[PDB]
Amino acid sequence: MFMINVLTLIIPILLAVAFLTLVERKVLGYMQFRKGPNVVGPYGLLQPIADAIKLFIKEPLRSISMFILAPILALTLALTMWIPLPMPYPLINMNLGVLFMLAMSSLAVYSILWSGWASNSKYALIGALRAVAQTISYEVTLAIILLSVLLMNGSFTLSTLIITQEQVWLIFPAWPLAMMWFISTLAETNRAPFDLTAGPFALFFMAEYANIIMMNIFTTTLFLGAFHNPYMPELYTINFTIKSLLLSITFLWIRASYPRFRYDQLMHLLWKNFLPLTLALCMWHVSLPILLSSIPPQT
Amino acid sequence: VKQDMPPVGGYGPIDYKRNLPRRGLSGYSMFAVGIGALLFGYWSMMRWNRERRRLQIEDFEARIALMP
Repeated sequence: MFMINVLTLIIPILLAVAFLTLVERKVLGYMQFRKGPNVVGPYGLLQPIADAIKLFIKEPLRSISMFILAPILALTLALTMWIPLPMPYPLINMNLGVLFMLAMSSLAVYSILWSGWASNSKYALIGALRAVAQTISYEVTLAIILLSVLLMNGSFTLSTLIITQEQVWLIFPAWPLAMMWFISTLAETNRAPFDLTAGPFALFFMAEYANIIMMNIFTTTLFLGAFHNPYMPELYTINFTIKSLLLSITFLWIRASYPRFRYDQLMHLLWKNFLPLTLALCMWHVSLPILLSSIPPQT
Repeated sequence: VKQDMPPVGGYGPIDYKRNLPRRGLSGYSMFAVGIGALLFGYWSMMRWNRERRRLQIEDFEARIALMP
């Protein structure tokens, strides 16, 4: 039954990412004055399916072992990185899972650098080196902010987190920390306004958008949600899914609106605006439970 | 008669102002309501954590009495 659990996880990742692409394209269309796409079939579903098919039948051409090894790592992260996400009963009860999130984000940085090395000595690989540098400049911020938002939760176990979110949401004790972390999720997804940047393009594209859905599900679990009532977990599943959907639409909706940074403005902004503010909010979150006598039950 | 395209006796004017409402809250009010909801969340957080510690101590006492 355990391989059946694995198949019920990683068969809807294909449908999830493909229908995510139609959802984001339709949503951008209605953000503008566009009905795109609706002509190709009933409300545009066979258009992403058959378009994925056409992308698989492109017949491209060509170091070969490196070109093999990069997108296989990207998509095996995209598969193996929905394991401890506690849609009510998670797949593996990891004692620590958030540090596993950080480690596999670093593996995504490996993937980008291997693709840039496989790109065979190009001004594109210099740009991809810069993209590796900007992507690696974010796991400091994400780990430190994640450390502070678990500090009010005691353990790394994330079931304790779903215990903590019953009374009020955790968005209220840490809202600006959450704001900086959500900007870091925009940062880690390598999309707008944080840009730029051959095949197999379907597998690489799949890796990026499964990484997006992972970051949005983890955002939804980390800060808000509903209550885990046993012997009817589907209620929590539905409410969690609705909130994660609204957050992902908001995520693409913020992508729909602003021009993208300058690279040096991005570094300048990152260090000289997030990084002291992270440290200051984090030391305040350290000294907070000793001044409220509320340290969480680290069991 | 002649049938050109004239304006009929003069038309209405059309504005040329950078019409901006600049609405929303001020600095002090938005700042204070954010910090107020923050402190509300802190108080409820403190209450739930200390009652949770009470129950977790009860769980400790369960494992103590169970052991020998």
